[PDB]
Amino acid sequence: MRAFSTLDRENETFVPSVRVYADGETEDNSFSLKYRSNWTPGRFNSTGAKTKQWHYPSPYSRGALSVTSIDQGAYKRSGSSWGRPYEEKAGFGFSLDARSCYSLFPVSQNLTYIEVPQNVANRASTEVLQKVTQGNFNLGVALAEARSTASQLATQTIALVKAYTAARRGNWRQALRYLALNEDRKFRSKHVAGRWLELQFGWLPLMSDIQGAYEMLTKVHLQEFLPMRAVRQVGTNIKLDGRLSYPAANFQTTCNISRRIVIWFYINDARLAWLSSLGILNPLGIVWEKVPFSFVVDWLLPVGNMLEGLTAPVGCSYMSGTVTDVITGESIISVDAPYGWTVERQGTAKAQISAMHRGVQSVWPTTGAYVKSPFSMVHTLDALALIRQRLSR
Amino acid sequence: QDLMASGNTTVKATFGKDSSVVKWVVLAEVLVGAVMYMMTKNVKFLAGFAIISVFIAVGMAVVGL
Amino acid sequence: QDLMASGNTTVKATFGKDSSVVKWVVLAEVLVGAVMYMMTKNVKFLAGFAIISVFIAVGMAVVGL
Amino acid sequence: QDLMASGNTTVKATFGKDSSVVKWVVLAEVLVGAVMYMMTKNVKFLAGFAIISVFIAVGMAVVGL
Amino acid sequence: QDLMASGNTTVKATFGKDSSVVKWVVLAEVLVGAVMYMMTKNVKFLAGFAIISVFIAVGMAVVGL
Amino acid sequence: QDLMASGNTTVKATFGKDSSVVKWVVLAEVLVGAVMYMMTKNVKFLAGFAIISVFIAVGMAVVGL
Amino acid sequence: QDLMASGNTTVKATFGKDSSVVKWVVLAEVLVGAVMYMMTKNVKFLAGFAIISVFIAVGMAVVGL
Amino acid sequence: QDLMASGNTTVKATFGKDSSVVKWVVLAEVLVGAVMYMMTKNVKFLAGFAIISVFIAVGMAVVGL
Amino acid sequence: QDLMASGNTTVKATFGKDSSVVKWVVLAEVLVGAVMYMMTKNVKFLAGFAIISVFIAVGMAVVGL
Ligand SMILES: CCOP(=O)(O)OC[C@H](O)CO
Ligand SMILES: CCOP(=O)(O)OC[C@H](O)CO
Ligand SMILES: CCOP(=O)(O)OC[C@H](O)CO
Ligand SMILES: CCOP(=O)(O)OC[C@H](O)CO
Ligand SMILES: CCOP(=O)(O)OC[C@H](O)CO
Ligand SMILES: CCOP(=O)(O)OC[C@H](O)CO
Ligand SMILES: CCOP(=O)(O)OC[C@H](O)CO
Ligand SMILES: CCOP(=O)(O)OC[C@H](O)CO
Repeated sequence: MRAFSTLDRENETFVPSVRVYADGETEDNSFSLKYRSNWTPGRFNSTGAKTKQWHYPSPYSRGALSVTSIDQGAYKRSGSSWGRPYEEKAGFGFSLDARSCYSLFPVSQNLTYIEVPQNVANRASTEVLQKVTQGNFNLGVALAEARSTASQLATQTIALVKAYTAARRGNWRQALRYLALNEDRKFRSKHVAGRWLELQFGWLPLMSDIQGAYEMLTKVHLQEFLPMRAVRQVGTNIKLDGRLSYPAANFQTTCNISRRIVIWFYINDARLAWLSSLGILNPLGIVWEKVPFSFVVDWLLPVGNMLEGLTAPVGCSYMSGTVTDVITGESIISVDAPYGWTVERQGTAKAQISAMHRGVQSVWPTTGAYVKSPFSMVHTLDALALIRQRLSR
Repeated sequence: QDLMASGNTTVKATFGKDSSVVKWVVLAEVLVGAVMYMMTKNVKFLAGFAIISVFIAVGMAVVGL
Repeated sequence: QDLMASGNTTVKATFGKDSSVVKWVVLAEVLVGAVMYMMTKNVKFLAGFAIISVFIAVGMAVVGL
Repeated sequence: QDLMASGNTTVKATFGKDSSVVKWVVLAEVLVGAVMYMMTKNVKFLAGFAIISVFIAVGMAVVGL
Repeated sequence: QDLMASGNTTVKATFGKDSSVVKWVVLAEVLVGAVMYMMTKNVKFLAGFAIISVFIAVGMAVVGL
Repeated sequence: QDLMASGNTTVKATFGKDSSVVKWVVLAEVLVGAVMYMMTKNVKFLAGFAIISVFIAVGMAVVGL
Repeated sequence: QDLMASGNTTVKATFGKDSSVVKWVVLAEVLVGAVMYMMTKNVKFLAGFAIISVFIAVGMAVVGL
Repeated sequence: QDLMASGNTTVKATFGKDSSVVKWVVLAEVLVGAVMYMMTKNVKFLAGFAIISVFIAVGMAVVGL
Repeated sequence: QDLMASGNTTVKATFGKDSSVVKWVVLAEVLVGAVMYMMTKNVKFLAGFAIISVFIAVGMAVVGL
């Protein structure tokens, strides 16, 4: 878009126318132318449906046909024749009307429909789909609070999985720094099951923090609306000749037709409802005395399944996309021348154009498209390498 | 509640002064007024070269949305 | 008791002067009036450029809620 | 939304100046004016030698895209 | 209410003195009154070189908006 | 409890704008309007080339889920 | 779920521009227009040799899948 | 799948240039044209001896399979 | 397949040069041209004694099977 005026004014030029021458012377014257200097059509103000989840867009268009000088141338121258014246211145002047300077452009009178070539609309649709499936979009309002509380689960597992494997090897000096403790405390037991029962309070607050965020994802975050926005502007230059227207013147003229396809969609899948109805055990209601040491691996069954589900591509469903149609260019006549014348410064004429229109229909394949989840954070991918190499393999 | 017959401004951009209606009504006169010199051959169908822009102006700016 | 056919003010905002009915009845004349120069080509369909605002006033201001 | 009556530039290239309509309306004068010397035989139908290019320049210049 | 047939000042600028009607009614006499010397050849059609400015003044200044 | 007649978004994707209903209602006009020139042969069934996109917009955008 | 009325691209290849519908509508005018010279014999049915390609373009390019 | 309205090339060889349609439309003019000298007896229906090959060329060569 | 409108050579032997059509068109002029000396009594209807063999040759030799 550029600067353009809407006030309809007229100018009188003498010939311153132328111257013348024749021578010286021358013257013448111248023328114134117223003649008319510019023209502006009527203001088209439309509305749309307003629900309780997302506001539907409304059609809107303006456009302006401004003409400059006449360148115126011277033529014438011368021559014448017648014668014366023538011367141268441148115326013979021969003025032109501003309401008929769009003959050199493929634009209708309403300044809305723009004839797009086959080598422009086809390339604009492939560059958007290649970024959604591969993972290249912008986050939304609900995606900010969803990914903030979801990354805290995989982060706390770093100090828990690495500390669980250290007990089976015989290196107790590494598990003290991960459990927020001190290395200036000796142990009393000698067995592998008695050393873990000594520092029981060192992992009690870490257990309540897992259920504090897991119950809010499978019951609140997975039962709302997650909007996503994709921005991709495509603009090419078209030079035509004409044867023438017115015147014759043749116116010889130039124009730049731009298009920014914005498609709004949300996450919609049938297999995501199975992970939202699963439960989790409570460490406060289970006595850790009779339970043996081999229980941490069996407890990570509902937690480990969530880390592997947030990395697989999940399909999405579109709603109503907007196709912007903005054209920019000039036309020099160378116116034528015438015749013769011468121276141258020779009688010339310069005219400008600036239209804007947003489409209603969207482009989306009916056969589905695997969209990568935005939960592919660096801190979340480190938890998968600690399970399939030590806790499973 | 409000009304539901409008809210889109679709018929305004289709049937109006700045639409395609003024282009289909200007060729209908020359299609028959310029070929009636065979039977009639007179000066009669010459008053329609100025009433096109006048009738479309007083019939469109009646309400104005 | 009172009546139950009204009390919503829905038909008044839909079928009235300040609605969308006045726009669909103002362009229906030029749709067949500016294109009939091919068959008849006469000055006859010109009495409709004044009866639009008259017929809408002698029917809407009859009751007026 | 936008309109659907135009956007193709098809009727403009058919009924215009740089088309084929100007070639069919120019031979209609000599087809009936140069043969009516049998009944009338008077210089009367000779005013059409210059009004052909004028009538096409006053109607097409109204819009002209 | 008021009237709806005017309020645009469009027909006054088209069919008036400071328009284009005065130019099309001044060359129609020389088109035939200056070439009819072949059949008639008599000084008769000379009273029209003064009634042009008189007929346009006794008809336009009747109402005057 | 809640309702059980919906919760699937199946009828919305079948009878809507971005479905297949808009493609079957657009070819029915040219199938019978472009072949009735044998008996009628007149300009009458030409006011339907703009009401197709209007009728689909004044009915689908009423509720909108 | 999705829709089930389409997904085959069958009606598009049958009722379209690159099919057989454009051939059955181009020879229907000459079947009745070139034979009515026995009773009427007038220059009237000549505006149909240009509206064939226009009507097929303003109806097929409405949705376009 | 494909289309089923064609694939036989039957209507093309029946209603075309190299068929029998060009013969039934060339004798219909002289059937009423050379016998209307009873009541009328005027040079009128004479411009149709050249529009036969012109109308068939702008009607058959439109698509051409 | 082939065409079914011909294959009999029936209309060619009935409406042609070597048939009976050339006889019914040569006596229609003397039926009204030789008796109009009562009211008119002028030398005007004499241009038809040569256009009979010309009009029958410029229409029959167009296709020629
Ligand atoms: C070319 C259009 O002709 P029309 O004005 O429809 O003809 C009507 C009468 O049958 C003869 O004027
Ligand atoms: C010049 C006005 O004419 P009208 O009175 O509208 O109609 C009379 C006849 O019906 C002409 O056809
Ligand atoms: C001898 C001349 O014959 P024509 O020129 O056919 O007729 C003359 C006028 O038509 C008289 O009215
Ligand atoms: C003399 C030039 O032609 P016009 O002025 O059309 O003639 C009128 C009368 O018919 C004279 O005979
Ligand atoms: C056609 C009339 O003959 P011209 O010699 O052209 O003019 C002479 C006068 O008109 C007297 O008739
Ligand atoms: C010049 C104006 O007068 P005219 O039209 O010549 O009429 C007078 C007599 O009829 C002589 O013919
Ligand atoms: C274009 C549709 O309007 P027309 O049918 O041409 O005219 C209206 C009346 O039916 C006069 O016949
Ligand atoms: C003269 C060429 O034929 P047309 O124009 O059909 O003739 C009509 C009247 O006979 C003219 O007076």
